[PDB]
Amino acid sequence: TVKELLEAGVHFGHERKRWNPKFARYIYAERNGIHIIDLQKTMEELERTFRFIEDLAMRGGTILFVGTKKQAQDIVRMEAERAGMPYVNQRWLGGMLTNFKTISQRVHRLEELEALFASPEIEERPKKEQVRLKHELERLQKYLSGFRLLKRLPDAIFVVDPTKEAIAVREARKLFIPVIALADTDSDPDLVDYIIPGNDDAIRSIQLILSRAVDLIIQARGGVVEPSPSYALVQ
Amino acid sequence: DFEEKMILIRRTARMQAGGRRFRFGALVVVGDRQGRVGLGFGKAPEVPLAVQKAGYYARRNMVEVPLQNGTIPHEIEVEFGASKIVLKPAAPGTGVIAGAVPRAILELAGVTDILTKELGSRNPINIAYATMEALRQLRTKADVERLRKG
Amino acid sequence: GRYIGPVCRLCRREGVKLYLKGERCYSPKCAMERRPYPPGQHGQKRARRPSDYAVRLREKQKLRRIYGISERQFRNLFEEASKKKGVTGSVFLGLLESRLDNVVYRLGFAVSRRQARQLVRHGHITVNGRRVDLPSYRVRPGDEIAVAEKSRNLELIRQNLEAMKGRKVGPWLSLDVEGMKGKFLRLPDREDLALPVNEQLVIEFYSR
Amino acid sequence: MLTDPIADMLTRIRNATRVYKESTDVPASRFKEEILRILAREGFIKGYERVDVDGKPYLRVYLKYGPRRQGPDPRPEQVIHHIRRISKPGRRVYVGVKEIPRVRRGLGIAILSTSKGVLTDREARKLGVGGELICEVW
RNA sequence: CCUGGUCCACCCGUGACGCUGAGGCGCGAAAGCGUGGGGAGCAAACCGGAUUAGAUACCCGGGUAGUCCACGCCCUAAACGAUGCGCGCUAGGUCUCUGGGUCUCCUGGGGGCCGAAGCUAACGCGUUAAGCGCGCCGCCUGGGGAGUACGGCCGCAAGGC
RNA sequence: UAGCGCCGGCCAACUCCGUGCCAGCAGCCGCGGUAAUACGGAGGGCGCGAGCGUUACCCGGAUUCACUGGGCGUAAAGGGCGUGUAGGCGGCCUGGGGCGUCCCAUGUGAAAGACCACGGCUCAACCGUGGGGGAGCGUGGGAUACGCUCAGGCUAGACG
Ligand SMILES: NC[C@@H]1O[C@H](O[C@H]2[C@@H](O)[C@H](O[C@@H]3[C@@H](O)[C@H](N)C[C@H](N)[C@H]3O[C@H]3O[C@H](CO)[C@@H](O)[C@H](O)[C@H]3N)O[C@@H]2CO)[C@H](N)[C@@H](O)[C@@H]1O
Ligand SMILES: NC[C@@H]1O[C@H](O[C@H]2[C@@H](O)[C@H](O[C@@H]3[C@@H](O)[C@H](N)C[C@H](N)[C@H]3O[C@H]3O[C@H](CO)[C@@H](O)[C@H](O)[C@H]3N)O[C@@H]2CO)[C@H](N)[C@@H](O)[C@@H]1O
Ligand SMILES: [K+]
Ligand SMILES: [K+]
Ligand SMILES: [K+]
Ligand SMILES: [K+]
Ligand SMILES: [K+]
Ligand SMILES: [K+]
Ligand SMILES: [K+]
Ligand SMILES: [K+]
Ligand SMILES: [K+]
Ligand SMILES: [K+]
Ligand SMILES: [K+]
Ligand SMILES: [K+]
Ligand SMILES: [K+]
Ligand SMILES: [Mg+2]
Ligand SMILES: [Mg+2]
Ligand SMILES: [Mg+2]
Ligand SMILES: [Mg+2]
Ligand SMILES: [Mg+2]
Ligand SMILES: [Mg+2]
Ligand SMILES: [Mg+2]
Ligand SMILES: [Mg+2]
Ligand SMILES: [Mg+2]
Ligand SMILES: [Mg+2]
Ligand SMILES: [Mg+2]
Ligand SMILES: [Mg+2]
Ligand SMILES: [Mg+2]
Ligand SMILES: [Mg+2]
Ligand SMILES: [Mg+2]
Ligand SMILES: [Mg+2]
Ligand SMILES: [Mg+2]
Ligand SMILES: [Mg+2]
Ligand SMILES: [Mg+2]
Ligand SMILES: [Mg+2]
Ligand SMILES: [Mg+2]
Ligand SMILES: [Mg+2]
Ligand SMILES: [Mg+2]
Ligand SMILES: [Mg+2]
Ligand SMILES: [Mg+2]
Ligand SMILES: [Mg+2]
Ligand SMILES: [Mg+2]
Ligand SMILES: [Mg+2]
Ligand SMILES: [Mg+2]
Ligand SMILES: [Mg+2]
Ligand SMILES: [Mg+2]
Ligand SMILES: [Mg+2]
Ligand SMILES: [Mg+2]
Ligand SMILES: [Mg+2]
Ligand SMILES: [Mg+2]
Ligand SMILES: [Mg+2]
Ligand SMILES: [Mg+2]
Ligand SMILES: [Mg+2]
Ligand SMILES: [Mg+2]
Ligand SMILES: [Mg+2]
Ligand SMILES: [Mg+2]
Ligand SMILES: [Mg+2]
Ligand SMILES: [Mg+2]
Ligand SMILES: [Mg+2]
Ligand SMILES: [Mg+2]
Ligand SMILES: [Mg+2]
Ligand SMILES: [Mg+2]
Ligand SMILES: [Mg+2]
Ligand SMILES: [Mg+2]
Ligand SMILES: [Mg+2]
Ligand SMILES: [Mg+2]
Ligand SMILES: [Mg+2]
Ligand SMILES: [Mg+2]
Ligand SMILES: [Mg+2]
Ligand SMILES: [Mg+2]
Ligand SMILES: [Mg+2]
Ligand SMILES: [Mg+2]
Ligand SMILES: [Mg+2]
Ligand SMILES: [Mg+2]
Ligand SMILES: [Mg+2]
Ligand SMILES: [Mg+2]
Ligand SMILES: [Mg+2]
Ligand SMILES: [Mg+2]
Ligand SMILES: [Mg+2]
Ligand SMILES: [Mg+2]
Ligand SMILES: [Mg+2]
Ligand SMILES: [Mg+2]
Ligand SMILES: [Mg+2]
Ligand SMILES: [Mg+2]
Ligand SMILES: [Mg+2]
Ligand SMILES: [Mg+2]
Ligand SMILES: [Mg+2]
Ligand SMILES: [Mg+2]
Ligand SMILES: [Mg+2]
Ligand SMILES: [Mg+2]
Ligand SMILES: [Mg+2]
Ligand SMILES: [Mg+2]
Ligand SMILES: [Mg+2]
Ligand SMILES: [Mg+2]
Ligand SMILES: [Mg+2]
Ligand SMILES: [Zn+2]
Repeated sequence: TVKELLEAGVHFGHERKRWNPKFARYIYAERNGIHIIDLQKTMEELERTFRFIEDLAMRGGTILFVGTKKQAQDIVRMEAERAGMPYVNQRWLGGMLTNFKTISQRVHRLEELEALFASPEIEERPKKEQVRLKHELERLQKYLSGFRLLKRLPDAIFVVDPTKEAIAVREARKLFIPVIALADTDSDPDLVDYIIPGNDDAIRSIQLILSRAVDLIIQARGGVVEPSPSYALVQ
Repeated sequence: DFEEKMILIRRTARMQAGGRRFRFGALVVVGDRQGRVGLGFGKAPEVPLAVQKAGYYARRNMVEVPLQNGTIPHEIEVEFGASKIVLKPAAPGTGVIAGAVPRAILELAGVTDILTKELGSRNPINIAYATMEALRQLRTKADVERLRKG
Repeated sequence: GRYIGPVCRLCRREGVKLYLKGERCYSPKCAMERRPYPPGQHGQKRARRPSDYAVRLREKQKLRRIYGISERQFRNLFEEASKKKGVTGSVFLGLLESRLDNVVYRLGFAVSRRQARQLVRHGHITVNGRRVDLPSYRVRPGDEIAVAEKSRNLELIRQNLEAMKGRKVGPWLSLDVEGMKGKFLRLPDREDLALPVNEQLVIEFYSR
Repeated sequence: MLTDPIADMLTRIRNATRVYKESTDVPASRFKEEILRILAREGFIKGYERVDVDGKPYLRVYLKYGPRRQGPDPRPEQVIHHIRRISKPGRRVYVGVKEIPRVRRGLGIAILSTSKGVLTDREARKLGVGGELICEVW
């Protein structure tokens, strides 16, 4: 719960083009053909955002951490593993929210097959099944890994790039689910309920923001877990 | 609790090699006559499934109607596609004066007396949608002054 | 006109028990009791979901056949009530209930409405002491509907009024049985009438 | 040039609000100013003020909207849903005092120009004067 | 050589002198007409050779009007963005022609593309609007009969309105 | 005294027989070529009833000549293009007049009819009495925001 001048790399935005005019309020100026995020407005929105987050956290709500960006993959996979929160890592399957029942059936089949590879019954029936069901588990664990933690619709979602993840965003809107996001200059601010106007590219910004966020979560529910071990993923 | 009436059932057709293939659309309105309505269009291989599904959708999508003594607070024109609906408030005892479609929708919203007209395209689907939209746009003096506080 | 045909058949077509017969519609002979399905060859077959128009038509026909009035008189009354101040439905019902024949029936001088119409046409009824033979005569509040002094010795009126001893009369009517006279106190509210009729459907039927 | 300055202002305001502009400038005139007063009083705009764009006078109309909404399309409710010009150059609409309309059964307004000045429907009806029917806003 | 339109920079001059535009007047592709000239290539008509069941066509060899020039007529068209003119307003991105500037870029005029809001029956349009508005002109009112008949005007005629 | 029309959908009311793209029906969509709820008859039903149907004509629905209240990229519809006459339309500020516009008062707007109430024919139809209206135009008085006009000024349109 500090930040301030400790933000390094965030104020860097996307290029001159590729931007969204609706984002103009959050820009300071254009340096070297690069929109630079407004220094103060970032913290301005940060307060309200993290306040919402703390409230939601201590109330017992769940947050779905979402990004595909491959910059944000290896971060989210742990940062969401910290606390209790579910995440979407590999890709966002259309209907995970709106079709959520049907998608949950796949989770039931997942723990179904994990249960199959538990019992003696792995060897029962020909290798035809043993080669298949193993790959079924393979992909089910590849996609639904962080999604398995959702027993019911989430009370909010967290998004790294809201333009990239804009489907998740869209049906979160559709279900009246509060949308938290880290927005860059290419993104529509209007769709985001609680905005974090920063660089969604560099691993530094993602690490900083999500780590601080989960820190706030566990801080709200108490226990004060140690500093996030995603810091070695700077690579 | 929830009263529901279908508007039009229709049978459509696609064309596959060696034949026509029939599907069924159903327009169902649901409402409590307490001022809450809903409208849905279900589509299924057979009529009952389409009707039931339509009911499901109509209960999904709802509209809160601000009734004043059984009638509407103020007049609205609404254009949905080429269809146009004109709703106008009326004194008690008038009864609902409307075509089949908006009659059903209004009656299930708990409207006693109203005056309407269908203009442009009369196509029942778009008229229904137009009506729902009209109801969705109505405001009360309360809401109005809620907006203009400043 | 005024019909003149099988009545309990209409009990059956309208699907509700109407009393056009006076007594025996109370007795379990009404045939609406023993054959509640509609009249004719196809009466017992499954009915198809009626059109909106069908429902309105049938409701208005119900309301009309209850009072045994021709469609012309009926229409005239409705339009008259429509031009009038006040709610059209209630005023319609009020105007229907103001008919002399209906009042005679209500007061229990007659067991059925048709019998009452005969009683009016044959001069057994007086209004304020003057004889009135028109069943369509509109009664006004304050009017005393009595029986003809010369008709008071008639067997039918004996039977009917002897039955009326102990029976209560509608709130807008008063009845003196001994003198065989009654007073029309006011016009009935919608609340007063027990009619198995949605009037708004009839309003909707002429609304077309 | 502009054929109808007032219709133009109304349109400027419409176009400005549909994109949710913070404010909008319109070329200044006393009449426009008089209209804007009514607008502000009736609560359709946050307010207006005289400014100078280049060396020429303008009116900044600060617009007004509802709260952010839920579901898809968070875009707030317009305070001005409908603003429409009635009397135009080339067809001019004058009403008597009994001919003064009632907008959305009172939920809207209509701006009249009268000899007693620029008034609303309620205002003129109360003052007992008719006039030129400038527009309807609700 | 003669001559029309237009764009930018300066902020100099006049002080609403503006917009549209029924009639009128002028222009108006190709074909076609009149007079005179010209005539290489092409080429309606036409003359042949093929093909075909036939082939008054497609293919091949010829060929006249015409195409070309001058002057005078004709007034048509898928004369098309199938989108009247003028002005104001409403995100941007990108390519390009042409000015100006503190010349990565900014700013102005034109031609393209994708797209905000919005519009549209959809297709699509979207600061080059088919969006939001005002002014003024032209036009529409089911299909065939029929752009015919009649009348009038115009034209040498063909024929046009 | 009880009759007349209808029962494929629009549109309230269905079965048997005869007929076999015939005879015929039909307002529109349509029905009839062997098992017709659509022709013809019968039973039955629906609707009106001293009437019920048909034809013609008028308004309606028809926002289908769109003032209220429509359109013209591809559905009918932008003139082949310009120049410009009459006409229509007109940026910002001040002042005068008060033609348009608005307000008050007053005259007129016959009766019958229309509306409302009470009343006479036993009811009603028919009729009597009373009340309430009212656009338009005339006269007198008043207001001046907008449009008009005259007088002055400005430079954001236009022109140089
Ligand atoms: N021409 C008769 C006049 O009737 C006047 O009275 C008029 C109205 O009061 C009366 O209206 C009648 C009445 O029963 C009551 N007030 C309401 C009722 N709905 C109407 O009944 C009838 O009115 C007319 C024919 O009279 C028709 O429209 C129709 O037959 C019927 N509606 O109808 C009369 C018009 O004919 C006055 N007595 C007087 O001017 C004069 O006698
Ligand atoms: N398609 C007609 C076009 O009309 C234009 O001008 C037209 C429109 O700009 C103008 O606006 C009209 C309005 O007057 C009339 N009262 C109603 C009509 N719906 C409006 O139309 C306008 O608004 C609607 C949305 O409401 C849009 O869908 C439509 O595109 C737009 N033209 O009315 C004009 C008459 O139609 C051009 N002058 C003409 O060249 C062009 O052909
Ligand atoms: K619209
Ligand atoms: K809807
Ligand atoms: K020739
Ligand atoms: K053309
Ligand atoms: K340069
Ligand atoms: K679309
Ligand atoms: K295409
Ligand atoms: K295209
Ligand atoms: K025969
Ligand atoms: K057959
Ligand atoms: K038959
Ligand atoms: K007609
Ligand atoms: K021409
Ligand atoms: Mg509401
Ligand atoms: Mg439309
Ligand atoms: Mg009301
Ligand atoms: Mg139509
Ligand atoms: Mg009435
Ligand atoms: Mg009434
Ligand atoms: Mg009517
Ligand atoms: Mg108007
Ligand atoms: Mg007047
Ligand atoms: Mg009213
Ligand atoms: Mg009130
Ligand atoms: Mg100067
Ligand atoms: Mg000067
Ligand atoms: Mg011009
Ligand atoms: Mg011209
Ligand atoms: Mg030419
Ligand atoms: Mg030529
Ligand atoms: Mg020649
Ligand atoms: Mg020659
Ligand atoms: Mg050759
Ligand atoms: Mg040859
Ligand atoms: Mg051949
Ligand atoms: Mg040969
Ligand atoms: Mg040749
Ligand atoms: Mg020659
Ligand atoms: Mg010409
Ligand atoms: Mg072209
Ligand atoms: Mg072009
Ligand atoms: Mg173009
Ligand atoms: Mg061009
Ligand atoms: Mg052009
Ligand atoms: Mg066309
Ligand atoms: Mg254009
Ligand atoms: Mg033009
Ligand atoms: Mg010009
Ligand atoms: Mg131009
Ligand atoms: Mg450009
Ligand atoms: Mg070009
Ligand atoms: Mg595009
Ligand atoms: Mg869109
Ligand atoms: Mg599309
Ligand atoms: Mg434009
Ligand atoms: Mg034409
Ligand atoms: Mg023409
Ligand atoms: Mg014709
Ligand atoms: Mg033609
Ligand atoms: Mg021709
Ligand atoms: Mg001729
Ligand atoms: Mg000649
Ligand atoms: Mg010839
Ligand atoms: Mg010829
Ligand atoms: Mg039927
Ligand atoms: Mg027949
Ligand atoms: Mg046979
Ligand atoms: Mg048969
Ligand atoms: Mg039959
Ligand atoms: Mg038939
Ligand atoms: Mg029969
Ligand atoms: Mg009679
Ligand atoms: Mg007609
Ligand atoms: Mg009607
Ligand atoms: Mg009309
Ligand atoms: Mg109409
Ligand atoms: Mg017509
Ligand atoms: Mg119009
Ligand atoms: Mg049209
Ligand atoms: Mg075509
Ligand atoms: Mg053109
Ligand atoms: Mg033409
Ligand atoms: Mg002016
Ligand atoms: Mg002038
Ligand atoms: Mg005057
Ligand atoms: Mg009179
Ligand atoms: Mg009387
Ligand atoms: Mg008067
Ligand atoms: Mg005067
Ligand atoms: Mg003055
Ligand atoms: Mg003045
Ligand atoms: Mg001047
Ligand atoms: Mg210049
Ligand atoms: Zn009975």
